[PDB]
Amino acid sequence: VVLQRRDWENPGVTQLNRLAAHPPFASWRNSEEARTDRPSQQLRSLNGEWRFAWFPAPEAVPESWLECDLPEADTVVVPSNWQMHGYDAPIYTNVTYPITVNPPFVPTENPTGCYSLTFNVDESWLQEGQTRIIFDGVNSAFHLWCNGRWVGYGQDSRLPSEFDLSAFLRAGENRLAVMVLRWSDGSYLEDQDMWRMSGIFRDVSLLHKPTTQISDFHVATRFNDDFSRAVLEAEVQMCGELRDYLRVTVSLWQGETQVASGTAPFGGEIIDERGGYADRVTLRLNVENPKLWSAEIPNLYRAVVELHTADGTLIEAEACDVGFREVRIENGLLLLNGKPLLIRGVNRHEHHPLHGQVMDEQTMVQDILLMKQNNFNAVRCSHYPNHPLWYTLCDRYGLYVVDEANIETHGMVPMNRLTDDPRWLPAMSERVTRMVQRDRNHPSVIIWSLGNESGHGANHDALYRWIKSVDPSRPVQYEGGGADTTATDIICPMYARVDEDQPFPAVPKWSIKKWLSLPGETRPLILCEYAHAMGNSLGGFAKYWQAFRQYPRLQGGFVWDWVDQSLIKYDENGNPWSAYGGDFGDTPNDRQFCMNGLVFADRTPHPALTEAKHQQQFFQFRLSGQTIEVTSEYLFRHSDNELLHWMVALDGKPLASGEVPLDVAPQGKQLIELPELPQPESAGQLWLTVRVVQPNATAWSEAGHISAWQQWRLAENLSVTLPAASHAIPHLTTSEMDFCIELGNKRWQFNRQSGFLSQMWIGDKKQLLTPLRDQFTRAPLDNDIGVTEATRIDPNAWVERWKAAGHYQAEAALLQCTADTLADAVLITTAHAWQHQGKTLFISRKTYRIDGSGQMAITVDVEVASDTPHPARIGLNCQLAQVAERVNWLGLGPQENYPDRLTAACFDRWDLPLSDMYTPYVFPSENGLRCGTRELNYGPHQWRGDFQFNISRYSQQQLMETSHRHLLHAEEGTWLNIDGFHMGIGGDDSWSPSVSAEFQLSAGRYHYQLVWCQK
Amino acid sequence: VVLQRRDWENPGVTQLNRLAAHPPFASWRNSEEARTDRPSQQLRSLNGEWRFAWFPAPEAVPESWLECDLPEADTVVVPSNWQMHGYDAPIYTNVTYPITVNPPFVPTENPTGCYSLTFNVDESWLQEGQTRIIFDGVNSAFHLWCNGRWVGYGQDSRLPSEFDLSAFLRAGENRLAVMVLRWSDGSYLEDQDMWRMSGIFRDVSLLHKPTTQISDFHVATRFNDDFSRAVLEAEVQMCGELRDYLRVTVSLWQGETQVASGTAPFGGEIIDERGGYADRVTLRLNVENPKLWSAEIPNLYRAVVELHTADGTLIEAEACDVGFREVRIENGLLLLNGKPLLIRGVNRHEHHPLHGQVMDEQTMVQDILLMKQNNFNAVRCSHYPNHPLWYTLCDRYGLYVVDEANIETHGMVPMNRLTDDPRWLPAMSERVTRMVQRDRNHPSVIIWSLGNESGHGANHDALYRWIKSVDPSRPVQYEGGGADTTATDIICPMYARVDEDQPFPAVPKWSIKKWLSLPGETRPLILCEYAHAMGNSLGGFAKYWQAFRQYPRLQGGFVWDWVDQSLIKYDENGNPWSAYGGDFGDTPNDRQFCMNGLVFADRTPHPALTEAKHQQQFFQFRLSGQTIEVTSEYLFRHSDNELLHWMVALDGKPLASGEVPLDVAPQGKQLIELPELPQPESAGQLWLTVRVVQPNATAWSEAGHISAWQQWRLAENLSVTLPAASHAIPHLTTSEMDFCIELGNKRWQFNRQSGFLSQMWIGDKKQLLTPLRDQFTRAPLDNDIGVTEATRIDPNAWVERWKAAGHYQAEAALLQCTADTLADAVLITTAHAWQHQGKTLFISRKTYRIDGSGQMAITVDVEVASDTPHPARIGLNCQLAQVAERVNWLGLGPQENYPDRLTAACFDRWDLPLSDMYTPYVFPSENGLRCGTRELNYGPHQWRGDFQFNISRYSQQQLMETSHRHLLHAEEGTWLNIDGFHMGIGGDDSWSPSVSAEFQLSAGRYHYQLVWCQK
Ligand SMILES: [Mg+2]
Ligand SMILES: [Mg+2]
Ligand SMILES: [Mg+2]
Ligand SMILES: [Mg+2]
Ligand SMILES: [Mg+2]
Ligand SMILES: [Mg+2]
Ligand code: NA
Ligand code: NA
Ligand code: NA
Ligand code: NA
Ligand code: NA
Ligand code: NA
Ligand code: NA
Ligand code: NA
Repeated sequence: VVLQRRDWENPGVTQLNRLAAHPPFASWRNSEEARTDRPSQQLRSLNGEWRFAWFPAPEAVPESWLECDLPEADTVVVPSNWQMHGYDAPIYTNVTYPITVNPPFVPTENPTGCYSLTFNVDESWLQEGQTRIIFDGVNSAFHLWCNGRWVGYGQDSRLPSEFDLSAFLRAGENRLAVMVLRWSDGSYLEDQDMWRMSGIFRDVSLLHKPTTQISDFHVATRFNDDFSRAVLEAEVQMCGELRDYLRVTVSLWQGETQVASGTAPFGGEIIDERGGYADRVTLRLNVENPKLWSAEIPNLYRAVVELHTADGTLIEAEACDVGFREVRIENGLLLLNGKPLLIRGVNRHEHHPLHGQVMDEQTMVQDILLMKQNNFNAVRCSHYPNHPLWYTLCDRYGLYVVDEANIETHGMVPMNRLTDDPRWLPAMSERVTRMVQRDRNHPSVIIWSLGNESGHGANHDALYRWIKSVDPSRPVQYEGGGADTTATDIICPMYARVDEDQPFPAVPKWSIKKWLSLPGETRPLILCEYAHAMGNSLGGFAKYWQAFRQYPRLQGGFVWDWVDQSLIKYDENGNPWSAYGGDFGDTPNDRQFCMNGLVFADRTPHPALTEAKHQQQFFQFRLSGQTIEVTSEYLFRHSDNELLHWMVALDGKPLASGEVPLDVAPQGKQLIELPELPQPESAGQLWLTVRVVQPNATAWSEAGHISAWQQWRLAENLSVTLPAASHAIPHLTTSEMDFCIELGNKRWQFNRQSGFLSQMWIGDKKQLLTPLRDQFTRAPLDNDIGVTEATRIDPNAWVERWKAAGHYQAEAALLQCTADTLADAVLITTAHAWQHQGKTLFISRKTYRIDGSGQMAITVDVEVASDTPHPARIGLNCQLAQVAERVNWLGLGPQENYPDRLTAACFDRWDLPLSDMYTPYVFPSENGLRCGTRELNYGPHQWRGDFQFNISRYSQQQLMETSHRHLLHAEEGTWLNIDGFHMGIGGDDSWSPSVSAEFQLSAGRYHYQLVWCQK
Repeated sequence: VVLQRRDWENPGVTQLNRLAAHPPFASWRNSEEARTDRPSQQLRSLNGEWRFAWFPAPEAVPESWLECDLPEADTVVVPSNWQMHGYDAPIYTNVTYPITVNPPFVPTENPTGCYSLTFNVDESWLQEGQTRIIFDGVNSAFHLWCNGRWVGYGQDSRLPSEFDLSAFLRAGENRLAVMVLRWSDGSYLEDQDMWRMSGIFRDVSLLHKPTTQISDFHVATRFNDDFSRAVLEAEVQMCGELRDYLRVTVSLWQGETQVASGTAPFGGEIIDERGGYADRVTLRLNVENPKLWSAEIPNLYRAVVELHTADGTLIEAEACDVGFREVRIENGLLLLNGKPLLIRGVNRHEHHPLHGQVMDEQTMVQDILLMKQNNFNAVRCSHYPNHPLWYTLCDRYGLYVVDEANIETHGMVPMNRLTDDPRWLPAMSERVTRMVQRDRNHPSVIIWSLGNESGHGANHDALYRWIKSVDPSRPVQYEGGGADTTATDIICPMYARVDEDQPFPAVPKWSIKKWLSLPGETRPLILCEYAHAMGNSLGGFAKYWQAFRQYPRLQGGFVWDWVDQSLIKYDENGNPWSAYGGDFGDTPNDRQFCMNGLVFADRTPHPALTEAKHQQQFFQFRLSGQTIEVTSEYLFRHSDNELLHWMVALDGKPLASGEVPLDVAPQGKQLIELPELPQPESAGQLWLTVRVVQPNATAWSEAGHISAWQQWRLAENLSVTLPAASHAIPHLTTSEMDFCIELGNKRWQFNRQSGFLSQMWIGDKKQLLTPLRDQFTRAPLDNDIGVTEATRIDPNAWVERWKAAGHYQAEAALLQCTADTLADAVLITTAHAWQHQGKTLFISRKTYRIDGSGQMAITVDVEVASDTPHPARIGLNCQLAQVAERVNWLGLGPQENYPDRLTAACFDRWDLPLSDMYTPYVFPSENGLRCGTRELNYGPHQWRGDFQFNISRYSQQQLMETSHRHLLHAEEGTWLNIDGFHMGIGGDDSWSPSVSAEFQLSAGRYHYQLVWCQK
């Protein structure tokens, strides 16, 4: 029957004998345990070692397994993904389905995981009531047997499947057998851009309920106009025998204090001509001056639902955290408790580099802490309902949640092929309705989502309306089919740009500013995905936030995404390394596209996280003369844990500082008058830095946490006083092959055939391993590469334009190399043409001026052919002989910053170990640049000017040629790139060019100057 | 597998291996055949004799039956309901489910019909392409086998279930085996108020399609503002291998004239980021000055869809009738082709008294013709999709159709228990979606309905939105949950009254006039059910029509209902009689509530049909002096088949008549000035009668068809001239027991103990069989009875009020009986009191004046206690000794008419056989009354006055005591009821008092007078 019916190839069968969905239950038999959320004896964990055997297909599974353990089976931790134990490979594919697209059919070779457990059940559980098993997550479909008897079947990898075991269990020893199929008709609705894994990957539990039981309960909170009064409504449903003595009590608690209570017999109001629900009751509780829930202040109450007899005997209790909040859209604005939200959101997948898609409390809390510490207030469950603990943590720590149905059919052609088909409506409906039934009592959930990337079909409209009917308290959003369809309350595009239209046929991505004002359009716009953080990315992040702050109806977005989906693999010595698509023999695959995180898989931040934190700041600053105006972007809280530190420094040297407590009302302003500062004697630029510091620890941060910063240039005194003329004069020695400049112990050698500074000597010590040469290219970033392949070139990608133009292949041709003696200096003049196939790409004209002080002044003037693709950089590079421990610079830092991602960086004197000047992106690229640098110190060297630089033990060539960071090897000496100019990194998306025009090197002619000396 | 899975007790399983729903297909392989709608060689009927065996449960079916005919099986006609063949009892229950309410479970005793067929298949059908079987209707669930091999399973009794037999069939002889279950989880959605039957009750057919095929096609018609231009859009879908040489042509035909044609290869427009549908194409055809479809003028075009190769080789053709019409709601009005409809509708069940629920073309045509002849323009498919031919006939004859999903869960408590439950969303969705997929191309379908009497649940909202999304061309309506929910475009209440509110909790039925203007309400209102035509009913029909005409947003309604659901049974003599609920041993049952029709089951009209025809007239009339103003209520057609006949008569005697051609524009007026009419010499009332006559036959009516009529009183000349005094003088003979009056061969006898005229003689011949006595009661009508039972009294019902007050048991007490001699007459004076348990209900005071002419003038003055329930009638009753062939009267006729149902009746001289003065309602009651009667003649008797009367061979007692018409026996002589006053019959509904105040006998004191003589 089981093998014959092939229920995993039938979208009309999504379950057999599965119990109804409901909010989290524990069946407390003690009301106080329910109130305080203590463990329940009635809810037992089956998270232990199970027996496991892997089979190539369900047809290969022996019947004996239903009754007896297989001798060949292993013992494995559950929950787990069986790919993480090496039974087969995880597959990373983005859009293209991992299986042949032939719905509802799956491959005959269908990896089958056979799980079994021998466990004890006490007779007390079987003498009365109902024992159910709960599988919180099984990927992707499964049949269940208990003591050799078939119980049921379930689909949807991301919601709990529950089965009544009461008639299957015996007192003492029992055996569960779970046959998990990797592929099913459900897989067609599970095409999310993530590792394709399988197994029992969320908690398994047994729950005992009385025969007369709470089967469901819904909590709603409605408010008056100023939120000074609330009514809590709790609808409670029961199963079992109705009796006149049965009662439901709902009590509301603020910590230790009961603030309200209501008791009633069963029997709801008259619904229609046939009467009402005899098995339901609604309790209504008045609450005066409720403490309101928000991400700013996650005030929670506890609702306890008691099923009991009239004479006071408890039957069972259930409970939930209640957050008093109202979500509504009014006049085109998403409002929370009457105030317009600004969503500082991020998309978060459930990913662990060791455990795959198994989530633990520690990792969840780590993520939430890091999110809040980085000024995020919102998370999107991309793209499925999460582990149930996630919502409880968001309730308590305070994050806004978009809860999203496990529906993605991205690889279909067209994308709505299944979602417009009524035969797939039953399957889709269950993914939506069962999510709502599970999660509707969580205050952190403020918006429902119908899924992701599934086009727009009639099934979406139907389910949109279903949600609106059953839960009017939350807007519904859905991006598919152009982001502004009839199935969405919120214009929720993915990767729509700030100012630039992308007018794709049928599904255009308008500029977000333009989108709001399209004829007839009135809805708020919140990007469901934006700022694709793949590798060295988040270029132009500030452009979004400027727009969000300027336009009331631009209410923010969710960054894509939180965490790199890299997996751990081990070399021959047991050393771990980060792996991406293809590293497991998985093919076809989408390589490094699984890594789009603000943090690495181990939760180490990428540099881009600081840019996010800064732009998402909750305090805004203006400077007018002596006054600092601080504006609060908080909606609800006063600044009762905030003090402003200010500091004035002259080229990094502190001259004055102080602190002022912040006392700013939500949306309010505070004016801070700086004391009159002394004018410094020496020349240079004065810089003001302010930082907002939280003196007191919170649930989510340590004492001294910095939440905001800003800088301004103050007075500048230009250096006019001439350097005292040195007595020494350098001498020029000329040969046919070289110009040699000597200043006592110092030598500079210019090769006359190449025209470059080929060597520098400090006595007998060589300073260079490679000549100082112009560089116009960078080891391409993920954004430069996009979706290009060796198999299939994308001619539009920056890297392919640079390659085709011969930028990487261009050879320098010497046009001019001359040497002149001045009164106190030697002047070397050079000109080079970079050419490819007879076409001149760049001309570099340089002067090197070496004077008696031993300083080499380099002037560089570059022409770039207007018809060549704009170059990645305009700079110099060399391999220095020296390897020094520290890098010291006066410029923007401390972290990596690029021209379109430098707002978070502060101008100061920074000092880091060399290793910190390299960013270990899993896929190597140009990295570690610091911009706006006026002075750089490394070993014996000092460079001064106004430049961008990176410094590391890796050449651009090696970074370009190496696909994985763990394969990089430190080269001899140190590679230095000093750029007059560097192209933006972009990141609006990572599959088309996204570097904004103002950050492309299009000026045609470029000038920079450097001074190189020994310090 | 089949027995173990129990798919019929699982709402998650509505089918197995069933093909997608689609519009009617025939797979023509010739384009001209498709165009002319001739039979297709590729569509074969399996409507022949099948083998049938009945079993008590599916478990009792022998395995051998899959392979071999059961010798004990019978050869039966298919389509059929097996109850109609006597294999088990049909069940009539209204609301209460015929099975224990325990979803999704059905009784273990589940009647099972085993159908089988040995049939031949042509070799050519199997050599190429696809052979499918189509079951148009199987009640209620079935498994299918072919040549012993299991094919599939299907639910939903009212839509076709189709299965691919290509892999199952052999050339030559094949055997189908169909196991049909009476009860399934589907039964929970099929609780319509009708006989509960089962079997293969609609067509079975085989369809051959090519491998490369048209799998679906949708036709839409859009118009400019004045409907002078149209675009026909045809979306065509294919299945099979796509080839670049494939083409679709859509040609549109107006009769023999091709109007437009378009050809394209496959490949739709880009839909989303993944492209478009490669397997679809949309053709757009321009149509100048299209002939528009309406019920008034059902103009049709033919659309032919050809799948072919580029070189011109036809693969296959499909086709449909196209009606160019637009249905929209604008400014609160339902518009067809820009004009506001007035729905003259009726609910029609599919019912045949011999064949049960099997429909045939002849009966359908008979129904449509009778509907249109009686001024109906609309039909509601209560409460399920109809036999596919129904829509074709409505397309061609011109009726507006409400197509309704097969969803009714009336007996649930509360009514929305299933429809609000997401577990039942899949089963409900299929009932809606598969209906739309089948019927969306029919122009006659103007409104979609979500089902009937299933409360209002979130599933309704989802499916409402689904329809609105897939088909914006038709409004969606649904009555459940109060008739004005978010799941309806039209306020569509059932049995809402005209002026009287019925403020039921949660689901009030407001006055329809009041409902329209409720705060915020803007929608049109069309009653989905009104004017419950159960038995002697349709009292107050005129009140609805007056309101419909006065209020723009009251756009009519659908009468409940077309045809009595009586069934034919046979008594000992083999004689057929009409049976209702309970007559098959079915229990519980709802007795005569299955009979609510305007026509008897054999399509003979009830008297109420004429009231409907008259009120639904399309011409309105006013009289002013000599001028008749005729107003047309047609929206589209001119009166191009109409003339007006007028007639003026003095008390039934013709004086003048004439004919005038009608030339009225739609919504226009025509003024007709009557010629100078000669003044009548003799006394009496002149009456003007006009009739609209259709001189020419149509598709739906005969030459001479009368479509409308109206009457007015003109001049009246009151009789002032004294009758010449007769020389004869009556003599009074007085005894202790009697007063006797003699006048020649005539005698009148008044019993002095009873106080009534006990006998009259013409010579020696007795005239009376019972004395002439007052009567205050009637044999109760269905409307008087309502839902009352002997086991459960409804004290509110009229009959129970009359019974409780002792009206039926009240005995006449003589207060006074005196005789006096006048100058030329004898005067008998009587007074009676009717009393029950010491309470005086009625007092009757009479004078009988017998003069020399042999005339007896009776004056009656009645007092009715203000605190007794108002009596059903105030009149006289006697059993006449004579039985005469004819009844002749001057008054309202010719048909039965009552005070609240007499607008259709005309004043004239009528002459009918006695049998026509009895209405054979299947449930006997007071019947055959004629109102406004000034003269009545029967045998030697004449009664003059202003009275209502009925006359028949049945006493009120027998009518009241006899449950079925076939059990009535003509009594000796003739029963005459002559009423001064008679209570209305009501009928707004038939479960609560529905007689309007103005038709209740509440005046307290009543006067009437009669003259009894011998003409
Ligand atoms: Mg399935
Ligand atoms: Mg995707
Ligand atoms: Mg800044
Ligand atoms: Mg079923
Ligand atoms: Mg009903
Ligand atoms: Mg009239
Ligand atoms: Na904004
Ligand atoms: Na990705
Ligand atoms: Na503060
Ligand atoms: Na690389
Ligand atoms: Na009207
Ligand atoms: Na009925
Ligand atoms: Na005419
Ligand atoms: Na009767």
